[PDB]
Amino acid sequence: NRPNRLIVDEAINEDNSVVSLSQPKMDELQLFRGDTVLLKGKKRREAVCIVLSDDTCSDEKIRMNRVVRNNLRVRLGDVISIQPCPDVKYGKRIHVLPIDDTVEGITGNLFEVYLKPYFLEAYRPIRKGDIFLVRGGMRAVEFKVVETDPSPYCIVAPDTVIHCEGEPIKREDEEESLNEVGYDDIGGCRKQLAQIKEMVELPLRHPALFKAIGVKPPRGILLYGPPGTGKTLIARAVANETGAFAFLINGPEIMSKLAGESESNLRKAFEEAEKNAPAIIFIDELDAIAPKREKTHGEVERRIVSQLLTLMDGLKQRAHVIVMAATNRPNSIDPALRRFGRFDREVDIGIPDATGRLEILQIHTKNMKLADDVDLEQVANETHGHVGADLAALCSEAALQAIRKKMDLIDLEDETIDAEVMNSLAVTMDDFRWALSQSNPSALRETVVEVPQVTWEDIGGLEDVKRELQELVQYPVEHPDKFLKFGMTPSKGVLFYGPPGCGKTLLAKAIANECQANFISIKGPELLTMWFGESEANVREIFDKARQAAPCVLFFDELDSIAKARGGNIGDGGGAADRVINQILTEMDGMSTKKNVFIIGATNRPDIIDPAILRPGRLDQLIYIPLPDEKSRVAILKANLRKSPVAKDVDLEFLAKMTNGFSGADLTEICQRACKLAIRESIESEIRRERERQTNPSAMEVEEDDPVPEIRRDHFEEAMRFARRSVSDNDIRKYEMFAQTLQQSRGFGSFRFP
Amino acid sequence: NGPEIMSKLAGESESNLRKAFEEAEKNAPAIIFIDELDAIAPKREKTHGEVERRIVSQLLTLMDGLKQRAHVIVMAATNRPNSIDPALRRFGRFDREVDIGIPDATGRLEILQIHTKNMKLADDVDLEQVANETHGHVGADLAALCSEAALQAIRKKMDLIDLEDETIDAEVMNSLAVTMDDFRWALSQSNPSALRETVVEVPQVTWEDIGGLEDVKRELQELVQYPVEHPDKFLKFGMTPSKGVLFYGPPGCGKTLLAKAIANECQANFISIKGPELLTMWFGESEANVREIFDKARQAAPCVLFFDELDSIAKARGGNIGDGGGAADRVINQILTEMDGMSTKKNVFIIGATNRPDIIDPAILRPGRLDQLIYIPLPDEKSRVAILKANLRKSPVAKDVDLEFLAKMTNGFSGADLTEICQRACKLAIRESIESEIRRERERQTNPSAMEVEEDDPVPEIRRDHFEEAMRFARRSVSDNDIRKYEMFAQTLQQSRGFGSFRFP
Amino acid sequence: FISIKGPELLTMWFGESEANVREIFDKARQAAPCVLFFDELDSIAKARGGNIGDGGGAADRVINQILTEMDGMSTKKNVFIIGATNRPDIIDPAILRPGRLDQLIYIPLPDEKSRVAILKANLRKSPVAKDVDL
Amino acid sequence: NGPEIMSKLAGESESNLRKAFEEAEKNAPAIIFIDELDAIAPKREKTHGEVERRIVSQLLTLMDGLKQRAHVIVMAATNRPNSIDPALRRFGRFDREVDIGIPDATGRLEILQIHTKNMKLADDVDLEQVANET
Repeated sequence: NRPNRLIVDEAINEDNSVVSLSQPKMDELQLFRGDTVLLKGKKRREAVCIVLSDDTCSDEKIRMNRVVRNNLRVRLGDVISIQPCPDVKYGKRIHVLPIDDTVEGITGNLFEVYLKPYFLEAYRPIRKGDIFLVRGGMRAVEFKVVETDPSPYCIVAPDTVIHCEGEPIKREDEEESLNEVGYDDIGGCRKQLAQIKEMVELPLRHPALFKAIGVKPPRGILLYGPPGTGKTLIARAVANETGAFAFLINGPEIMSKLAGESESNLRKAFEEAEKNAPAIIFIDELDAIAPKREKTHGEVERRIVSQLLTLMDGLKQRAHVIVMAATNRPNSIDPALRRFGRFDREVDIGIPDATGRLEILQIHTKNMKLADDVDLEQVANETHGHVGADLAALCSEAALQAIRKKMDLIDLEDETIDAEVMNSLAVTMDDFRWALSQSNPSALRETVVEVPQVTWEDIGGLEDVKRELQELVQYPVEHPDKFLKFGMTPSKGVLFYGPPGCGKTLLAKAIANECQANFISIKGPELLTMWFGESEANVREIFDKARQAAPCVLFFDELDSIAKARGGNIGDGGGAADRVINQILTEMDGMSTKKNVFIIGATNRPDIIDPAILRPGRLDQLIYIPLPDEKSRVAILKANLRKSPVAKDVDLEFLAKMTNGFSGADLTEICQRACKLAIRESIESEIRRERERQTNPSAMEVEEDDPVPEIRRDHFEEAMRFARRSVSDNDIRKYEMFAQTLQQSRGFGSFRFP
Repeated sequence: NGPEIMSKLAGESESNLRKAFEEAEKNAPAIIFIDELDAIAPKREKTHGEVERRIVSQLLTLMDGLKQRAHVIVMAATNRPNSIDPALRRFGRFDREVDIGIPDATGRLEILQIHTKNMKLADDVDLEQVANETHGHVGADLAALCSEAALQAIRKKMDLIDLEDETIDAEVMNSLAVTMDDFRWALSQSNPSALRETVVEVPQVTWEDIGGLEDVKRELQELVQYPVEHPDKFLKFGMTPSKGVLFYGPPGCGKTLLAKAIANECQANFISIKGPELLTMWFGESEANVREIFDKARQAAPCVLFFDELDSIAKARGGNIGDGGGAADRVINQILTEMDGMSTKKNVFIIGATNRPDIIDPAILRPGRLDQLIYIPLPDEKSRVAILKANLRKSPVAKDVDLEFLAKMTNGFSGADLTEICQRACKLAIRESIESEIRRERERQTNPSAMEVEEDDPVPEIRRDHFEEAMRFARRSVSDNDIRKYEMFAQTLQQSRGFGSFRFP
Repeated sequence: FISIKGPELLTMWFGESEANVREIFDKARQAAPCVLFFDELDSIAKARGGNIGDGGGAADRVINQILTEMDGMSTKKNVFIIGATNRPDIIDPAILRPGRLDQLIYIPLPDEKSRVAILKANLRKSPVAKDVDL
Repeated sequence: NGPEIMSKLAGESESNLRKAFEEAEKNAPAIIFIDELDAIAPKREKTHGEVERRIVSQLLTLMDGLKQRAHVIVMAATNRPNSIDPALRRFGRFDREVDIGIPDATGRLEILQIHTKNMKLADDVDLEQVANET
């Protein structure tokens, strides 16, 4: 709300040299003409030059040369703050050096070329780091600042010598700085960027308060996640968005030198980060410098580990230094670094979801000349198991395909037509469809943690189940004051039981959606793989994973599978207990309802389940999920068929009226068979037409009466011919009697108080 | 500092040690502290190399040579004692030990008071509710939690003024405070460090949380209280004091409560070992952890060491039919070995608890071992009244409701059942309160009433019709064939004591 | 086409080496489109009795890894899996579920034309007479 | 050549690597070929010593630093991918793979034609029967 906080707008003149004003401001201000001016924007990036040729357009705005969109700033919506400061001294000469272009063709002097006539009445009032493309020719060619006789921004006088020693420099060498990567090159990690910014911006940006407050800052931050998820760029981004100076370290480089070079290098990094402050250090591949003490064979290894422990313990100086570092798992580094005063904060970066993949694709494809029929959102949904680097690869392959696909033969004839032909090249959806099949992703076995889309209307009945689940999961995330004011303790899990294919995973996903909560799934083969392998210590990792990501629904499907692998209930003589469910017990007894983790289990044989887990302070509730009734079948059929081209004559009300005792899985089967038939007929018609035409000596024929555009009723009728049930009525009777037993256990008449 | 000693060349390290011991001899009487001694001297095995074993030997030498009447004491810090070379744990070397351990709620309250004395709190902060809501936290975790609460309070509102660089920041900080909602947000955003550590403390459970079982109380008192307070009697009559007992009976009748209560009356520590811990030693062939449990109890005596679900390994392998193997197993055999190797001078009392007394190895019910058996039955009237009150003494209840009659119509109910009743009634009350709140504030949003302040708070209590709707779902978990089984496992052993009257001449 | 035979599965069973399934599936990934054929899929179920056998139910460490691997690949990469058995009654029913094999085709004993064509295919490398009529 | 890099003293080896990468930067656009890379860099476990892990780290460094728009490609040869340190199989390092595999009968016929073109064969040699018998 400061007086001179005004918006930035377009430019009217070509070069960066003349600045504008807004005269309604200078009454309270002291804006005069001269040499320099203090102008304030983002990241302390500035371009100080002459000012005051304005009043062409309306007030409460600051007009700024075109190049100042990435000079001094990033985009529009910023604000320019205004304070002159004239009367600067005179040094002999300053800032003369181009970078990319005029290296082409003739060399000359690179100041005597075309930049000759600019200084007239404007004898070089400018600042460092200034970049504006200018020429006496096309008026668009780079120019950079290198030399500093005095470093502050100075003034020029004639009869001087300059320094253009160095042949210009290009794009890659200064690319990270030129990119000035900010929080726009980073996709798929919005939450965790929020967390990091919250951690750091106060200690790094407002440090004098952080002094006057007394609270202690972070010492060590550890970033987790698989390879290819943008962790270095994060560090650069935070450093540049905070003004802070960054020092970057690389593990295998520290370990590629002699035992004395390595430790010197560490010490010097920590030193340089103490001198320049407030700083940031980044360590990549820390599992290289410091793995599990066991694996360490040698004496230089353990010794540089000890050096790093020492150097971490000695950062207590009120010196505004933060050390960030990157690994894959936390069980991959020596555990002595994970200690109060050392790396005590952690962030999991994880695999993206479809919105994140869409962000990454938008970020990459902004210099590609796409084509009109590309729905990158269909792609982002067709990229399961991909991390960001995998999508960079996929874009690359699509584009290079589009190139070699047609213009190979012209590409061969060496000439300059290549240039215009590239200026006429595009990328199609068939390119992405070919690349996407030619890909081998990297995180198909990683654990997926996300919010699901499944909603209550993909289900149609089971209304009291819905209400129950809501009382159990929704009310304590939203209304905990009630649970205090009545002093009640909230349940932490439940067990679903009933027959197969009646929709137990859908309900868990739906109640996770309503609370916008993460969902994790553990399946039967995972439990049997821990049994067969005597590896039941992986349960603890599952529960820790859910801890980080709370609030979460942690779902255990096929919980009765180890009991079936060893007979059923007769089986051995061993009773019900086993090593994997015993660890699940141990872990549920060791977590609090303060952290909001809800556990659902699911079974189809409730009679062979260890009864210890159905005890108080454990699952302790039982809900029956039956075979669907009419409305449920109608809604299930619609949910199945809401992506195929269907007719209108067909009525699913009657299909539901004649499908009683059918599991949803069956109805799904019906739909798949009907579409199977439609496909077969369409393909046959296409074959046999185009042939019958090839035979015909009709030199001309364009009449495509597209045979099959839909799915008609006789498809469905032929399908129902193969209709099948998978759930008998002796089974229904078994579940009904496992419900009524436990409903008679609740045998009490009416109880009226006196 | 260990890692500093190990971050130098093989000759710098030993010089450094020698010079410390020297400087502490010159200035006297002194004290040396060694932090992270597992770094300089771990288990001889792990040591791979020749500078390692060599600085270990240097430290052994330097300890043996402190005999000078020179007033030097060496203190040092580890996590476990099995983490250092055992040759340092020797007469003349490190021969005294202290366990510092995890705090309890009074300690956490002390730590919170100590930290928060320069924070500008706010009036509605009961740090004692916090200290009770911080299970598994050590002191550094509470420093962290305070920090997070305060920095939250800061960024919560004054971020936008914090941004406009000027000196108003200073006065605004001079006007900043911390609320209980800050601690409530931080406390949920915490991941504590000692949730798997063994808890050793005195419990609050007292005899009135229980209502009946008076002869059980008297018995337990004769067994635990009298020798802690009246050992002169036990000498003057030359009698030997029992060292343990076994509780048996049905589930949910209160066997852990009595053990906690008799630990309270003697103001003695309590330790609990549960069924999944024993099954984890079985499955894992790791039964050498029993010795650590018993040592733990040794340090902390006088103590009640409680073994729950002692019959669990016998059930995992069938019941009594099961295999052809008899009753013995590797984990209970180590418990035997350890009970036979401790004295009644150190005051450690062992209680076990089971619900299937028929499948328990009979070796452990022999003299010089548990050797007593007490029955814990289903509760009678007064017991149910007291159990209901103990359950409901934290919720806002009505006065019209009478729990006398609830107890009069609940016969054959385990305390666990009655607990279920109470939880369901509060469940219903909560549901109605939330619905009313929703639907009012909506019906008002619809109404074009630009002004309305009348909050007739709908549900402030727990009334009888809640309880009645709950009792509709009342359920028992203990049949009468089971009651008959326990009754016949009591009368058998009461007939074994079959003797008429025996009058001396 | 790739073929995996019965002694290979029994060699992973006897040897507790069932982590070689993943290499098979990766091999098929590189070479797609491919038919990956599993012959004698019921062999571990016969080595341990038939259906009476032990008290253990139908599950085993090698077919469980085959399940894990089929649930982790996409139809975008065009890998089709065929199995073959002669005792369909002792096969773990988890693998005949949706998103898995889930179709069953009967292959019977050959009829007339089938035998004629089979005889000719057998004899199309030997010097035969003309008088003989197949 | 791997075994040659490992047949020298710890300082000759790393100099040699650096000089190869240098010479391939000077002359460009170039190609480097590394044969028997399982010799320079096997599974981190098998590595016993300190010159071993150190030349592995040197090669990782030298791969990460090829970003110069310098038109250098590094090709290398192994038997299996589980035979090299997995840190080389990473974005920016060796990220593309090709399986060369065993030939089929058309390929064997090609190889035989390629070899036998300076042999003075005889009229009754059907190398295609051979290619099917190999």
